[PDB]
This record gives sequence, C-alpha cells and structure tokens, in this order.
Amino acid sequence: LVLGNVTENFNMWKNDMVDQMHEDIISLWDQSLKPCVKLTPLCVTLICSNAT
Amino acid sequence: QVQLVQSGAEVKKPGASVKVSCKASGYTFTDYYIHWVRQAPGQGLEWMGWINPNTGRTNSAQKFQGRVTMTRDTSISTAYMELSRLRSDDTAVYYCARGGWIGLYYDSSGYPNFDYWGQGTLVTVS
Amino acid sequence: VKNGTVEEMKNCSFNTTTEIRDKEKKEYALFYKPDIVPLSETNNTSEYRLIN
Amino acid sequence: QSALTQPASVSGSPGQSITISCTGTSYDVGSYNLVSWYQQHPGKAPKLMIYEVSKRPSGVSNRFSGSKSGNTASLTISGLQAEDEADYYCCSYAGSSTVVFGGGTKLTVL
Amino acid sequence: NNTRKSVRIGPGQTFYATGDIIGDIKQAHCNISEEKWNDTLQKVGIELQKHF
Ligand SMILES: *[C@@H]1O[C@H](CO)[C@@H](O[C@@H]2O[C@H](CO)[C@@H](O[C@@H]3O[C@H](CO[C@H]4O[C@H](CO[C@H]5O[C@H](CO)[C@@H](O)[C@H](O)[C@@H]5O[C@H]5O[C@H](CO)[C@@H](O)[C@H](O)[C@@H]5O)[C@@H](O)[C@H](O[C@H]5O[C@H](CO)[C@@H](O)[C@H](O)[C@@H]5O)[C@@H]4O)[C@@H](O)[C@H](O[C@H]4O[C@H](CO)[C@@H](O)[C@H](O)[C@@H]4O[C@H]4O[C@H](CO)[C@@H](O)[C@H](O)[C@@H]4O[C@H]4O[C@H](CO)[C@@H](O)[C@H](O)[C@@H]4O)[C@@H]3O)[C@H](O)[C@H]2NC(C)=O)[C@H](O)[C@H]1NC(C)=O
Ligand SMILES: *[C@@H]1O[C@H](CO)[C@@H](O[C@@H]2O[C@H](CO)[C@@H](O[C@@H]3O[C@H](CO[C@H]4O[C@H](CO)[C@@H](O)[C@H](O)[C@@H]4O)[C@@H](O)[C@H](O[C@H]4O[C@H](CO)[C@@H](O)[C@H](O)[C@@H]4O)[C@@H]3O)[C@H](O)[C@H]2NC(C)=O)[C@H](O)[C@H]1NC(C)=O
Ligand SMILES: *[C@@H]1O[C@H](CO)[C@@H](O[C@@H]2O[C@H](CO)[C@@H](O[C@@H]3O[C@H](CO)[C@@H](O)[C@H](O[C@H]4O[C@H](CO)[C@@H](O)[C@H](O)[C@@H]4O)[C@@H]3O)[C@H](O)[C@H]2NC(C)=O)[C@H](O)[C@H]1NC(C)=O
Repeated sequence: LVLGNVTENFNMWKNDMVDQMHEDIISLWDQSLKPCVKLTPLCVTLICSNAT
Repeated sequence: QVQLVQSGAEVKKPGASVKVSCKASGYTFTDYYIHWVRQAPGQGLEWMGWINPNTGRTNSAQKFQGRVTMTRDTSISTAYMELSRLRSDDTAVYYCARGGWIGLYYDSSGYPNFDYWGQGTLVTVS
Repeated sequence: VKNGTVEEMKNCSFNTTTEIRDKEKKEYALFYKPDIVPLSETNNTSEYRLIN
Repeated sequence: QSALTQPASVSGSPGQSITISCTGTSYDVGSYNLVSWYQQHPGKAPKLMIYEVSKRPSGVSNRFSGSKSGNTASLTISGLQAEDEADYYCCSYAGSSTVVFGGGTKLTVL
Repeated sequence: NNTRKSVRIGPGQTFYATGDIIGDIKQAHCNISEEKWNDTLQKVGIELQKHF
C-alpha cells in the first residue's frame, strides 16, 4: 500500500534489521549443526602416499 | 660475636669444579638467608644466588643456572657453593654474606640487606 | 622434609594427549596435596590419583 | 655487566655534597622500593651503606643519604671525608627473585 | 608466586595447572586486628548474655 505523502529519512548502514538477520542466521546454524556427528576419532595421524 | 668466615685463598686449574665453604659463626644458621656475591679481582660485584638453610631451597642466578648449586650441612655449620665447568672468566673473589631474616610468613629472599660478609677467597686459574 | 612447617605441594607426572589422538606425551604439574589421593591398597609411595 | 647504569667516579674535596645516579626501569627500580647502596673500599669487603631506599645501619653516619626518584635513585653524600674515599655500588631487587648491582663509583677527595 | 601452565587435552581445549613456584616457599594466612576482635567478642557477650 503506497502512502500518498510522507516525510521520511532512511539510513541503511545503521539499520538494526541486518544485525538481527546476522544474529538469526548464526544462531540458527548453531542449532542446525547440533544433531550431527562431531567426528573426533579422525584426529589420528594420516599416512598419505607421496605422489610426485 | 657473630662472624662470617670462609675457606682461604684457592688454587685450581681451568675446567675443574670448585666447592667454596662458608662457616656461620656465632649465630643461628637456621634463621637468616645467605647470599653469594662474586667480585672479579679489583672489579665490581656480580650476584650469584642464595640458600635457605632451614628449608634447603636455593636459587642460582640466570647467568649460572644449571652450573651453580649451593648446599649446606647444619651439623658442621657449613654452606657450600658448587661451581662446575669452570671457565677462566670465573677468575674472581667469592663472598659469603648474611641476608634477611627468615620467617614462616613474609618473603625476604630477594631483599638486598646484606648485613655482614665473609673474608672471601681468590680463585687461581688461567 | 624434617617438618618444614610450610606445605610443600606434590610435583606429579602423567601422560597427556598431543595434537594427534594416537600419540601421547609425558607432562608434569604441581598439585596441592589435599586434592591428590594415594591409589594402592598396599603401602606404595610412588603412585597417586586426583580426589575425583 | 650491570643492567643498572651508574657513574664510575665523582671527585672533589672534603665537605661537599654529591648525587650519584643509579638508574633502572619499571621492572627493577620503578615497581619496587627495594634499593640499596654498598660502600667498597679499595681491596676491602663491601659494607652495606643504604638499605630500602634510605635507612642506615650502625657504624654509619648522617654524612650520607639517598632518595628514590622514579626509575633512578641516587646516593647523596654530605660533609665529605677523605677517610670515606671508597667505591660505591648501588643494589636493587629486579623481579622474579634476583638481586642486581651497578656502577663503579670511586669517591675522590683532595 | 605460583605460575600457570598450559596442558593440552585433546582437540580445542586446555587444562591449566601450576607449572612452577618462583621465589621461596611460604604459608598462606589471614590476619585480624587483635584488640578489635577482643572488643567485638566481648560486645557480642554483653548482648548474648540476656537469653542465657
Ligand atoms: C600478618 O601478621 C604477621 C604477624 O603474625 C606479619 O608478620 C610480620 O611481618 C613483618 C614484616 O612487615 C616482619 O618484620 C620483620 O621482623 C624481623 C624480626 O625482628 C624481630 O625479631 C628480631 C630477633 O632478633 C634476634 O637477633 C638478635 C641479634 O641481632 C639476638 O640477640 C636476639 O636474641 C634475637 O634472637 C636470635 O638470636 C638468639 C641468640 O641466642 C637465638 O636464640 C634466637 O633463636 C634468634 O636466632 C628482633 O631483633 C627485632 O626487634 C628489633 O628490630 C625492630 C625493628 O628495627 C626494633 O624496633 C626493635 O626495637 C629491635 O631492635 C624483632 O623483634 C625484623 O628483623 C625485620 O626488620 C628488618 O627488616 C626490615 C624489612 O623486613 C627492615 O625494614 C628493618 O630495617 C630491619 O632491618 C635490620 O635487620 C636486617 C635483617 O633482617 C638487616 O639486614 C638490616 O641491615 C637491619 O640491621 C639491623 O641490625 C644491624 C646490626 O646487625 C644494625 O646496624 C642496623 O641499624 C639494624 O638495627 C622485620 O621488621 C615480622 O617479623 C613478621 N612477624 C613474625 C612473627 O614473623 C605479617 O606481615 C602480616 N601480613 C599481612 C599481610 O598483614
Ligand atoms: C613473580 O613471578 C612473575 C612471573 O610469573 C615475575 O614476573 C617476571 O619478572 C621478570 C623480571 O626480570 C620479567 O623478566 C624481565 O622482562 C623484561 C621485559 O619485560 C617482559 O615482560 C613484560 C610483561 O609482559 C612485557 O611488557 C615486555 O615486553 C617483556 O615481555 C626484560 O627486560 C628483562 O630482561 C632483561 O634484563 C635482564 C637483567 O635484568 C637480562 O638478563 C636480560 O637478558 C634482558 O636484557 C627480564 O627478562 C618477566 O617478564 C616477568 N614475568 C611476567 C609474566 O610478568 C615476578 O617478578 C615475580 N615476583 C613478584 C613479586 O611478582
Ligand atoms: C617436577 O617434576 C618434574 C618431573 O617429575 C620435573 O620436570 C622435568 O624437569 C627436567 C629438568 O628440567 C626436564 O629434563 C631436562 O630437559 C632438558 C631439555 O633441554 C635437558 O637439557 C635436561 O638435561 C640436564 O638435566 C638432566 C637432569 O634433569 C641430566 O640428567 C642431564 O644430563 C642434563 O644435565 C633435562 O633432561 C624434564 O623434561 C622434565 N619433565 C617433564 C615431564 O616436564 C620438574 O623440573 C619438577 N619441578 C619441580 C619444581 O620440582
């Protein structure tokens, strides 16, 4: 719905909405990585063929 | 009267280890820190380390750690200064001095309060 | 000690994991005496464990 | 060599006053009040002179004094005598647990 | 004058312990003003007296 006449000021660098999106995305990624295996035995040494 | 005494003038040859003995005469050897000071002949004083007789714990200066280690035997009132791998740069007089007062609390190990001095010994090597 | 009258703590040695799961290394760390319990039922003086 | 810097000689005549500058930094002189001065006659054992910035033992007169100033504390003599024409070495705690010396200050009295 | 030590324990975490004691060994304590405690413990007495 367009507003017929408005006096307004915008600033995009101080907007808090993007910081909220950042918080949401990282805090949701942390949730998404919870239910999966955390490896841990693979810190064992790897003996890898010395190809040239 | 309290006095600090030492083994007299010393003779060795370079490379040999030396064992300078210090006698605590006329006071409690258990109650005061003892400090060792080097004096190259006619030169300024260099600091070696201390020893706690009642505890037996010691600390040698970083310039000599792993080369100098002091010990004592209260039954003979003797404090020792061990010094191995002797360079000829160790040409010097070695002193035995009475430091601060030992307490169960407090820490006077590092205080420069040397009250009395032993008569010393000039080590002969070249 | 000849009753040093100052608690000495106990200087202990044990094995710890290096940056690989499989290789091990000896370590040391001073611990206060009350947290360290002797292990053997016999009169052994050499071996100890944490109170937990 | 001394970590503490200090002069090697200041000369004159009896009755004067002196200032001899033993210098350190935050780690030895700045952070702590453990500073001392030692008399060293030619060929003699050292004699404790000033202890803990400025206090004096027995057998030591009010002809001598000293005081702290930041990272330099100095030996202030007064009423000079030719009998006291000795070397002088500052001394101070230096952190960890160590003791350090400085200088070669030969007093001279004509 | 205790000094911290860093002992690694598996991936991405460390165990902290006392590594060495600089200087000489001494005893920990608490100091309390003497006559103030004497006066305080008598002052508690003059109030505690009434129910005994
Ligand atoms: C919590 O609470 C704690 C308390 O529970 C508290 O602990 C206390 O901390 C303070 C630190 O702030 C400690 O203070 C120190 O105490 C030292 C001990 O002094 C007391 O005892 C001595 C014992 O004297 C022995 O030696 C004489 C010979 O000199 C003998 O004849 C005596 O019998 C006696 O016994 C020995 O010998 C017997 C022989 O038979 C033996 O049988 C026996 O077993 C012994 O071996 C007394 O002399 C002291 O009194 C004299 O000194 C005071 C202060 O000057 C005078 O006012 C007093 O009138 C006496 O004259 C005292 O009773 C102190 O020595 C020590 O003071 C020195 O060091 C401080 C820095 O620490 C300096 O600032 C100060 O100037 C002192 O320097 C002199 O001594 C040093 C050696 O230590 C010398 O190197 C120095 O050059 C100077 O020399 C003196 O002698 C020269 C000649 O030798 C002379 O020329 C000089 O001019 C000068 O006079 C310091 O005050 C205190 O001890 C702790 N308390 C306890 C119970 O341990 C703790 O801090 C609290 N903590 C907190 C967080 O609150
Ligand atoms: C209790 O225990 C702590 C340690 O756990 C002691 O603190 C140490 O004190 C020593 C004093 O000698 C420090 O070593 C000296 O460091 C100087 C430079 O400072 C370093 O440390 C500070 C603090 O992080 C930094 O800002 C700085 O950039 C350095 O990293 C050096 O200049 C000294 O060496 C020089 O002089 C000596 C002779 O004096 C020479 O032999 C050297 O070759 C060199 O020319 C010296 O190495 C040490 O850094 C301190 N450690 C810490 C962790 O602070 C306390 O002193 C001890 N006692 C008390 C009462 O607290
Ligand atoms: C507490 O106890 C632990 C052990 O229980 C002890 O740690 C060990 O200290 C020694 C001495 O510093 C370490 O070994 C040294 O390693 C250096 C490496 O450069 C060597 O140069 C040393 O060689 C000399 O000293 C040996 C005797 O220690 C001589 O046999 C040798 O011929 C050389 O003269 C020395 O080997 C050792 O690595 C540690 N061990 C561990 C697990 O860290 C610690 O010092 C004790 N601390 C206290 C306060 O008691």
